[PDB]
Amino acid sequence: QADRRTRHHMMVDGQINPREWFNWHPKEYQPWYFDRHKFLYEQRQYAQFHHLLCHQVYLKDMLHLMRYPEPYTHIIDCRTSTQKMHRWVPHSLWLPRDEVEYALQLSADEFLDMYGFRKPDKSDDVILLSHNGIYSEQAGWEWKKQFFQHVYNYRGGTNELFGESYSDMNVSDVLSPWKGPFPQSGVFVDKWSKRKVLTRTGPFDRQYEMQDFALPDLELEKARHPEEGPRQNMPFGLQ
Amino acid sequence: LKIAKSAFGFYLARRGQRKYPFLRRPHIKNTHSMNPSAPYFWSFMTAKSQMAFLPEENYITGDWTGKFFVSKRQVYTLQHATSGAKVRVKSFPSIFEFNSPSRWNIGKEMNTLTKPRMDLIDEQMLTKKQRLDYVRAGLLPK
Amino acid sequence: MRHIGQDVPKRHTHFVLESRLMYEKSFRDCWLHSVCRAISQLDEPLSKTVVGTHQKMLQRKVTCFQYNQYGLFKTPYYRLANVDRYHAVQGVAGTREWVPYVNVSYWTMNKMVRGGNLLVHRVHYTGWGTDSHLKKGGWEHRWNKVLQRNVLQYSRI
Amino acid sequence: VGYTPVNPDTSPMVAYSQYHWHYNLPQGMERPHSVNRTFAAPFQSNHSLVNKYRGVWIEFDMHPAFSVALEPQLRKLPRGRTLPKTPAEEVIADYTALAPLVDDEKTRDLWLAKVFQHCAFQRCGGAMELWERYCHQRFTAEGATAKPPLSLVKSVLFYCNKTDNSGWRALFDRCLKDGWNYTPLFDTAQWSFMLKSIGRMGDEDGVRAVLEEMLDVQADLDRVEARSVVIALNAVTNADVYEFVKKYLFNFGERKVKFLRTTYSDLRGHGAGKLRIPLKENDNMYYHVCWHSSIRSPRQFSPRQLYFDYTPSTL
Amino acid sequence: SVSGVFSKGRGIGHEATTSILRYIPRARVPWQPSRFGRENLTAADMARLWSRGRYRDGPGNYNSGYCTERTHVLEENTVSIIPRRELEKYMPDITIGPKALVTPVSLMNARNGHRVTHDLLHSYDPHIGRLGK
RNA sequence: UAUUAUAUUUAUUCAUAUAAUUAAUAGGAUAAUAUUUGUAGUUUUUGAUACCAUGAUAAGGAUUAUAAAUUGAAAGUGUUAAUAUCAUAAUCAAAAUUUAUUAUUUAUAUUAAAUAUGUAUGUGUAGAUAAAAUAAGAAAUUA
Ligand SMILES: O=c1ccn([C@@H]2O[C@H](COP(=O)(O)OP(=O)(O)OP(=O)(O)O)[C@@H](O)[C@H]2O)c(=O)[nH]1
Ligand SMILES: [Mg+2]
Ligand SMILES: [Mg+2]
Repeated sequence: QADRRTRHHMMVDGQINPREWFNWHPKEYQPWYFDRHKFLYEQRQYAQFHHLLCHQVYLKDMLHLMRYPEPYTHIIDCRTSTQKMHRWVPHSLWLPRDEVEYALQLSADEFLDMYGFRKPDKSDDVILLSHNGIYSEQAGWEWKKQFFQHVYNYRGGTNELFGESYSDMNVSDVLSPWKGPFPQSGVFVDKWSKRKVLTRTGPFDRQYEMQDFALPDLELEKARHPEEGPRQNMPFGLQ
Repeated sequence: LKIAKSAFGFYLARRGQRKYPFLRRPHIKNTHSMNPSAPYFWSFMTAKSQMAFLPEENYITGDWTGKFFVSKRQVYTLQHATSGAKVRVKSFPSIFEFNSPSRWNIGKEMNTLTKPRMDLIDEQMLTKKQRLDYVRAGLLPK
Repeated sequence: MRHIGQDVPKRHTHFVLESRLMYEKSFRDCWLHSVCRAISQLDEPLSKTVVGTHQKMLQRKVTCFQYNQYGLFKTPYYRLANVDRYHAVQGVAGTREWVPYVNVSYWTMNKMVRGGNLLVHRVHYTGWGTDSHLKKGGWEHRWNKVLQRNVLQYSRI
Repeated sequence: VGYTPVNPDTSPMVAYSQYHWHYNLPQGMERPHSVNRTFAAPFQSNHSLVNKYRGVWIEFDMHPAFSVALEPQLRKLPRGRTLPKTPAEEVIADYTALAPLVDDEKTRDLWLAKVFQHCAFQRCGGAMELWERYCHQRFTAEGATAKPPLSLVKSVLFYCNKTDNSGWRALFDRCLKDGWNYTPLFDTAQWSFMLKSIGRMGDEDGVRAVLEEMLDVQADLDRVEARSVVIALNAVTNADVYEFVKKYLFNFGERKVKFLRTTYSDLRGHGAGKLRIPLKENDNMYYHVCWHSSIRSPRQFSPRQLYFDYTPSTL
Repeated sequence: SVSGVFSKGRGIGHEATTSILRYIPRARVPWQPSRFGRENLTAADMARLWSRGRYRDGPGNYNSGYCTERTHVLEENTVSIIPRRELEKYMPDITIGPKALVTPVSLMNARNGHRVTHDLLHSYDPHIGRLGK
């Protein structure tokens, strides 16, 4: 008939019941879109870095610049480990990501002495390069914070160029299932009624929704559920 | 209201004996509708012109299964008497039937043939208090 | 329904909506109804062209048509119930328990005026008012002046 | 105070409060507002446009000499927005008989294009013979140099779609950049009809080629008629083309994609009658178009649905 | 333990679409996830519901003339219906038929937009009178 | 004690309520083209109800007086905001008097448009009651 999942309860098992429409900060109803199929750093979890992103440069631009170089466009290789880099992107130069913060604070001379090539002026085009396009992005943020006017990241960079599959960092799309209780750092007291209410941090987070969302192929999606259908634990009207 | 004789007993207030504008009292209760007049017989509580057609309610307007009672503004017609068919009207307690047909009814509305307030009173629809008050007015014997 | 998950505190507020539809039905049926009345009751000839047996015939034809119209709204306005859009309190119009320009009952007018919600102006409770016209002939006179500026100032064509 | 809230415009106890403007202050406008000027929205109605031609316009350019000379023959063929009911056999007989007498290439071909269009509206199948008899020799065969007049091509294509015909693929191919380069001059309705036909016939590969060209030529994607996109997509069963169609689906707009789903669910649904030929079952493509729609729409929060089974853990 | 208003109901939309569509989660209204609307009523129940709600004129009301009950009870008194064949003996039948209920297009503006003199208002738009379709 | 008057006038036959389903959005001529013509995913909840379910505005003269000035008051009279856990009761006409709380036409001429009151002539006649010092006209027995 009814039970803790179906009934109205302010609290279930000593913690705020996430099932109540009125236990959430109304801001959580505001409309949003799915990120996950977009480039890693455009996603919403990285929002603190969003002001910093870099204008892109596509594969076409890259081949064009291979055959037809510009004098004051610099292509800068950000690949960090020498163990993983076996080829040379034409007309590129090597500033590994790990050094960037230091490198960009050298004088023209000192920079010349440490990296063996001229430090790009702040007007010049700077194209950044990495395996996946992740380290190149982070490096980009560095170059942008010293204020460099044209900084382009080429995502998919060395992997697309050379057909290698390598990665700058090992990060995986899957989030580890949330462990503890709901964090008191996300609990949001209301200012008018002084009423405690959930936010979408923690075990409730949009990442988890997108992660477990229906697959985009009917066959793989039907494989995921029992014969009779997708949600049979629920009463018909909650399905 | 004090006693609820219908649903509205719950919703309505009496407001003591309150005055309404002329000929608008919220509830149309025609106590006078049967109020004998020989000389005014054809003009009183009937159509203002004798060239008016009979109302809607003397006619079968649509495809009907049948009715329980006909309306009380229906006018009694020679066929009401002659045809020997059920002629009912909604009065209180339940329904009044015209059983004993007469031509003297003809041409008047059944409003006028049905006494709204009967000289007859049920002692069993009355509280002991109400029965007392009906004995004071010299209606019920006691 | 059956008092399950009702949204409004008073159920009867819905009746107010029903009422609106009544007026709508009247707009749909007034012209028709009145034409059928006028053509039905006309004793003089209708016209030069329609007279005599044709006219009698046409009259009966029309009132037959009018009786056939199921659901045609013939109820006179003063017999429709006035009920508040707020608390669903009812009052008889033309009485001190109904307030006409806001169309709310006395009860709601009181509540709304005292906690400021309506903007009105208080005037001495015992007189005719600030208004010139009411000051002259009272309710009937002001009623008349309204007729005069709605209609009579026009010489129609 | 109550279950019914105050409405802030009519209540003087809101309007004249300290958080708003009192009636004794000077009542002028506070700040100006330019909304429509700063960032303006383009007009898109919820309803489709009522006057639009809704067909494939065949562009009749005739010299006003043969236009008068040929009038008793042309009066039987479609003029603008007018579709005479003359039986197609008769019209083709008239062309076969009288056309060799006319000397103009341009005239003979405008006339032919009218014949084709007329036969497209009646769905008479024996009209391709006309293509093989006159046009094929100087247009489609053995690398002939000559470049057909646009209206003729549009007409023949329109005929191959209206009468579902394998022939279209040969003509269409000649219209890409290296050939006649006619493809960027096609109407949105042209694309619509093409897609629908190809879909019925069931060529995933035709569908792919056509969607690629449409996209490159900058057709109006959102205004391609939804029914025809659905019937085309429905035709796709092959793994690679399927991949293509996901990636491609991202080219439509939010709204378009929502109604791709609605239309799809209707054509296999309630509105299965609406089609002359019933759809064929693609459960995969149906599911996918629904899924795509769901991905691209704004997301709503229904917490009792998401967290239905949530239990807290003390780990 | 369970008190319903209606015993059974039905789906607005049909097998081909639904069987596949179910693998995609749809967001229900957060505060009242289950929706049972008048499209979902059974045929019988819709008929009953549709009769009621029309004051006196409407077929639900026992005395409208459209009543299918053979008997009705006023204050413990049982009244048997007068059949129409019998009603007609004293109360003549003037019945035009359905054409009487529809005025021409010409009059639509006199009538504030309507052609139809029926008891419910009739809209010409798709949505107000929409059932499932 | 000075800053000033109740003992006048007119009234009192007082009645009116009924025929159950409150739950969502959707734009069209003179717009650069969407059939989005015809927008189709039943089913897990329970209070304002006929019913217990707090709030809030009435009426009700008794001593701040005359000048350039109001004879109507907060102590609360059905409908309004946190206690729920029997029930569809609501006017769209034409309808059934028991309810303290209501100024009706009284003798020349008397029912025409929504249908509109048939009853009580009795020596202005018991007991008991009502109203007024304000554009009217009243004058002498405070705590
Ligand atoms: O978007 C729409 C809406 C409606 N229709 C209508 O559907 C009817 C039958 O639907 P079909 O779409 O099966 O017919 P069809 O291909 O032969 O029609 P054309 O589009 O080629 O003319 C067609 O005859 C047309 O009137 C559409 O074709 N497209
Ligand atoms: Mg109180
Ligand atoms: Mg009701």
